[PDB]
Amino acid sequence: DGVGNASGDWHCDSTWMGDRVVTKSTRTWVLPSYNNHQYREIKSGSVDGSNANAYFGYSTPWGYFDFNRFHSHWSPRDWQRLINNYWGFRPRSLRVKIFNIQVKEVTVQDSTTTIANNLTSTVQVFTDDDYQLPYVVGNGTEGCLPAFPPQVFTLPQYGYATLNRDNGDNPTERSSFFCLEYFPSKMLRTGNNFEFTYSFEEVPFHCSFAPSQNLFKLANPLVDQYLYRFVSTSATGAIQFQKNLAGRYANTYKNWFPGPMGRTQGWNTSSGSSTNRVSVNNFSVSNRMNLEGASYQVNPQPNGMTNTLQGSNRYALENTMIFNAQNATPGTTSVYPEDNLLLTSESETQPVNRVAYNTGGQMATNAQNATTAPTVGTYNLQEVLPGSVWMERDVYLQGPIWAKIPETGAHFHPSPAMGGFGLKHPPPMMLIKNTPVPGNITSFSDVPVSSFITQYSTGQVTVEMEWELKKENSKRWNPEIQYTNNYNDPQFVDFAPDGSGEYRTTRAIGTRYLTRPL
Amino acid sequence: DGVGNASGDWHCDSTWMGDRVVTKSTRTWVLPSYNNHQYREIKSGSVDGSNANAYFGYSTPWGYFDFNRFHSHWSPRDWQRLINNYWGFRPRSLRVKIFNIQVKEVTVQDSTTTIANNLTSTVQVFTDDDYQLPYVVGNGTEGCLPAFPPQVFTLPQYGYATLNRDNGDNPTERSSFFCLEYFPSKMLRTGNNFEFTYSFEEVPFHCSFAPSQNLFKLANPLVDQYLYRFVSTSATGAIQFQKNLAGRYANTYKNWFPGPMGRTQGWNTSSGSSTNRVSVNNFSVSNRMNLEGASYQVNPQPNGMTNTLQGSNRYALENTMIFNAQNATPGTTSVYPEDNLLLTSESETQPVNRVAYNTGGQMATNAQNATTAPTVGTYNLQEVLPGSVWMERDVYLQGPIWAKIPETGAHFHPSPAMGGFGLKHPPPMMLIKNTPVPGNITSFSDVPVSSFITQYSTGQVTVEMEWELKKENSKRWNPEIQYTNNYNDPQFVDFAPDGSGEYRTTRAIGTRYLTRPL
Amino acid sequence: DGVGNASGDWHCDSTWMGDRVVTKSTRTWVLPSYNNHQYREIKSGSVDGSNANAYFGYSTPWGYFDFNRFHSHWSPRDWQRLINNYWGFRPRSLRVKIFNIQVKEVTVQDSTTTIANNLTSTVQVFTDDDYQLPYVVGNGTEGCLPAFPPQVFTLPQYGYATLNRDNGDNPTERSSFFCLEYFPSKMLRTGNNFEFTYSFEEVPFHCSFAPSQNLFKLANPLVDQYLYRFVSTSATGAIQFQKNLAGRYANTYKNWFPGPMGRTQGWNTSSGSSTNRVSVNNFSVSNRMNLEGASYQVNPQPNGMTNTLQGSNRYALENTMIFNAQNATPGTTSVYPEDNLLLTSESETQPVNRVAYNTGGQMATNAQNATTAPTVGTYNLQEVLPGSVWMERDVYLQGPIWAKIPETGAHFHPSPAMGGFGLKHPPPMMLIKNTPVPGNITSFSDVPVSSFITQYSTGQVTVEMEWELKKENSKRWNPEIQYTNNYNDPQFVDFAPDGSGEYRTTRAIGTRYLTRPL
Repeated sequence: DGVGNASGDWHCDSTWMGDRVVTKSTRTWVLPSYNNHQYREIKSGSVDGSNANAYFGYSTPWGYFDFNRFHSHWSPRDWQRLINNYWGFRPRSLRVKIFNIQVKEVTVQDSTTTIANNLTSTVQVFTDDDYQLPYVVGNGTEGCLPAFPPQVFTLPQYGYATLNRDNGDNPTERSSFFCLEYFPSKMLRTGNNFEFTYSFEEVPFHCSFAPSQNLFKLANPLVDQYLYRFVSTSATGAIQFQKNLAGRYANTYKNWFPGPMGRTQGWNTSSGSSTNRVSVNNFSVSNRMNLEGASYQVNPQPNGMTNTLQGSNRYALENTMIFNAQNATPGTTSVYPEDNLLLTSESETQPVNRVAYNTGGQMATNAQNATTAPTVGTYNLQEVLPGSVWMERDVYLQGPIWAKIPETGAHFHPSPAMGGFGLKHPPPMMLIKNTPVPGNITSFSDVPVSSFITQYSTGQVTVEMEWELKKENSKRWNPEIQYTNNYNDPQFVDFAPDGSGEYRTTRAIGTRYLTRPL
Repeated sequence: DGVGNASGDWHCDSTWMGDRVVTKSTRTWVLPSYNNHQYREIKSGSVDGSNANAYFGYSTPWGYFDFNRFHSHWSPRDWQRLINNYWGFRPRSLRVKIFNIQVKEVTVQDSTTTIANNLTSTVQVFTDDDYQLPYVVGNGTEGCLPAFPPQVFTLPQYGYATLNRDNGDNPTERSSFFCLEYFPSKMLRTGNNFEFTYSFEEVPFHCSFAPSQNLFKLANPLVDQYLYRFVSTSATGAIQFQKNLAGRYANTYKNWFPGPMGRTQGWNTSSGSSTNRVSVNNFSVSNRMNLEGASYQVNPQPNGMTNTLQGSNRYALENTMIFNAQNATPGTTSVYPEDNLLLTSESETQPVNRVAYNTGGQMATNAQNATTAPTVGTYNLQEVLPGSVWMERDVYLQGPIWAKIPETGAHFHPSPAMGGFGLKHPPPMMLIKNTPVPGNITSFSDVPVSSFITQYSTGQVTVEMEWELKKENSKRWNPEIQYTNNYNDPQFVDFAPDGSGEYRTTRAIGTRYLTRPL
Repeated sequence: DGVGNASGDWHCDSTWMGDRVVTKSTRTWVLPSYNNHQYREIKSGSVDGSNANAYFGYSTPWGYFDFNRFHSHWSPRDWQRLINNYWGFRPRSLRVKIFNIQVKEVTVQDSTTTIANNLTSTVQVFTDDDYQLPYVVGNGTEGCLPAFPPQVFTLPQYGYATLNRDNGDNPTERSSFFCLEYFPSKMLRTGNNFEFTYSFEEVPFHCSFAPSQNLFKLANPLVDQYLYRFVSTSATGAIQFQKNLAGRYANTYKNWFPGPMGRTQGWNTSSGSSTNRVSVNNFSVSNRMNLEGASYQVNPQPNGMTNTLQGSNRYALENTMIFNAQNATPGTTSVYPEDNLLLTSESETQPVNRVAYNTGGQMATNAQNATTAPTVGTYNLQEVLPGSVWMERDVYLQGPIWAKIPETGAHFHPSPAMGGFGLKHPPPMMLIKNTPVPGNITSFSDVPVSSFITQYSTGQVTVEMEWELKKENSKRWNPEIQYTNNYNDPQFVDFAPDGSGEYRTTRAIGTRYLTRPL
């Protein structure tokens, strides 16, 4: 529209209206000119002695907007209002708007770097509505809209891995190259803006409640069962039985079973670090799955287990989501102690989910005879069974919202391991790049020009999300557990900027506070 | 309405009308004043050396109506008419009515206990329509409407277990107390009655047929497959093949597989008791699952297996439903032989379901080389796989009808292990209690009165259920197996009262008699 | 209506609908025949050496329904939902219903006490709509509807004090006798019920929030004031000034002042009991007001002060509401330690209200000269001043809801000291009594009969209250403090019945959790 007219306003807000809540976030972004306007074939061989690290892909000159983290939409107080009062929620719609674009020309001379705006430069933007591009958004990576509204952020560079040959850095006949310029995109000069809208598919509500009953103790503790159980064999081999008494939950017949489990090693946090094995390199003794001839770690394991047992300091670390308390630099290889990190605990699900670091149980391992005694053996892993129930991983304020279900034609219970909503058609990738501007070209050449004017753009982005809420409807008499701002002798305010302006966050806030009977 | 006017009639009947059958049952109940009108915190530590027996809960002064057993609705003859003629059935609706209430005042003086009616006393009744209370009805417990119509029964006392801490008798911050008086209930004096109606959710038909074909022998025995199989390696290592011939079912390619299995120990009934290991305590060598740090027995195991192999006397007792031939007293710890009990056999499902006490099969356990021979190892347990089929547990005349699916947000194939229909919203809990009547209180006190007049109530209850039937539609030429009243030299009539008036039942009647090809 | 027909149902519930919440409570009561149907002149002289204890009054044969406590209407969980999510609330309407009346005849013979119902006996009920009777309901006395729904309670006996002469037990010419039979009342036999409705007058919302700013630090800490202050006098007597700098809150000019205060003694709870004066009898050294020649203690003092200073263990006990953790017997004179009681803390109001046990400040006490130095003196009490602000006492789950404003024709800020809503026309007194039934009178006499049949009645009472809520509307970013069910190593569930059936309550729950800037 115009150089001296704003193409949009600043909208950050939450509006609660019954069973709906609309969140609005606006952030300032900055887009670098990645790769110098070129596509590059990126590849890697075996790194750290693991050929599962090998890949073949492409880095593109495009950047992308990632809105896949709860804190990009929810302030800590609104999150508290959500988890203390509702049984569940789910995304309904999304509206994105990119505006107030500013393209800057950078010029370095002799020890001098000036910056001036280029009023005629454009920025290109498109959304991948048909999912024709490798969707890299739901894999727990950096670059999402920052939690704290005033924080300015750089858009991450779009890249992808395709097929590599024999766990090496070579491509195969099936490796695919995708050209992002081969999509129709809108071009924006300083007065133009871009708007996009999207609606989520019917997805089940995330469960924001913990069970107030144990799965194996659902029977009335005052009445016996009209069922009998084999208890022994007489001195002559006659089978003997007894009635299952009231309250003896170790013996009652069960109708339902706990979800699938796969044993993972348990480690003690600090209080119990003296009981941990010393100097052990976890990779060699970790849970791994094989695929195409290589072994990959599979944290945080499939859903169905609890990583800790409420009241203990032992964690099944590979079944745990681990966040940094602060934003880290790219490529850091420092070894962090637990004092800098935020460990998540899924102990609220222990009345239903089995403990990840213990054996799942025991089964018969032979045929009993008058000469051979009955034998049992414990099992470390057990997959899904008919009539089994479990609770999915909880969502966190600083964790992912959705994940795209891989299109293969066959899947089971499409719920991403890192938590969130599994979607067949998630919010489309929104790509953006600075349109190239050639330097001073005087003569002709059939070779593509390589000399460009260095630029970078900036602007604002606003994301509006409507969420549907599930009202709590309990008849519990006594008070419930609530997430509360409880600190003893605070030296600073959590979820607030400190003296240096840095946003501080000392806790990973889950969703499970309210209870429900089974 | 009035003291001298009946508030309802006696309806016991079955009406067959095409693909529908309506059952009506009326019984006389008696409600004691449980706990003396108080709520009590009930708890237990480790019992019988098992901390899975520990619990923390509440016993309430309420009683409840349980209609969750087939014989509370079906006479033995109607059950026979059902299982000999239909392929399946399922619940459609339910109507309950409580009437002809009589409250009796009990007064004991010096070695004298008189009983008079209290015309002004009430009884309180409510149904938990929103499932806000711990549903204790579908866990195979006593207290259901008796099988024989003239039998008067006592309503069981409502109680529940909530969360306990570290497998002990202490509560946790999440333990929930539910006050039943915090629900709106109808109050009834002698002339009043209470009626309730409910409709079942679309649930799949229970299958009342046995397969007349084996899962691995579905191929035409007269034609070969156009498929070849690896049979060996030559003296030089060349792989060799052969065509899969007609009728050689051990070698045909299969399209479908048997359901999941988990080996359980097998024991011989009497005929073969001399081949059983002697003096063995089953608990230590039983199939158990771990949950929250404790091990629980999980009878009757998940669906997918047959507990016996038709033609043998060996049973996988932990995969078996065991009923008493008669009603037992509360808390009995006698050790019963198999002569007093009714063992159920699921052998009709053996053409499809794997045998619970045998190994499930064998798989490769290494990589074959010119130096290492191919090795295989048997597996005792195997969970669900794509393209697998199995048959659910059969229902019995003396067994449960439904079970409530635990609300967790994630489950697989919600079919209760004890058989029946898995429901998200089952018939609501119907609670009832005698309204308290204070004794002679003369002075004031801020402390709740503890002195009450002792009462108990009685009345009639009628339950009407509509069932939907699936007609048999077979082209089998020869006669089918039918359940029949066949006894040799009967000393009494089964399913009839004996000389002392006691109702006798010598057999557990299943549902699988008709056959169907796969 | 009828002997065998219930005249009402049981309604206990809470229904939240936007800015309104309707609470319903039903309880069972028992009414003794107080005084044996007679009015008695009750009086007392000086008790415990205090003639403020003298009184002259009347005890009547009537009982009354008291609904003036929050826990008679709010379950602990609904209270938590209220205080964690709203900024305020206020009563809108009330509906009361008394039904299912049962009159019992008591007859004691030789060491035998039988109880039978008297179907023709009545109970009398009336409400004092015009406030013509001494309103004894809002003075923190026992007898209200019990907190726990299943608890049966005795109605307290209605009595009142009128004028006594010279602090003695004699009446004056102005002492008034009120005959309750001189009001029209409804008579109820077993089939009848009584209903009453009432609407509250526009009353201001109770404030359920704590200030997140201090009253004396409202100025921007980054900007100075354009005001100067007198700081000293030169060596020649010239007055000198300085500008009030940014953030120096000790010197900024203020626009508002803290509410009124009246120093009360401070005492240390247990942690600091070694610093308390030993063996001191509080009455002689307590805060007292004189009236009609006698001195009365005036706990909990007028509004405007905080009784504790967050972070300390010292309490201004006379400015504190003290509840028992359990119901106590009538007339107990035991000396309780703080381990049995629930002390309330108003520290949330300290940013605005002055500390009750410290001096209020200091003022000039002379006229400065070249010979006399300026002198200041501290003041222990200070009443209301123009431009002063304070916060009223908080309400508790176990405290009073309203108080009747004394009709005198002149009052200031009608807010009861014990907290709650001050009303000119509060819910009317609801009186009830057992109609007298003469014994066997054979001959005539002009003297009123004294021989009566001993009876007592019982029934149910339901109270429905509509409350209006004030939605929280904050822009605070970081999480707020919330009331939470947090206990470490619980041996029992708080706000739940224990093993003996007794309802336990270990905490007084206030209303101030959310914050607001000033």
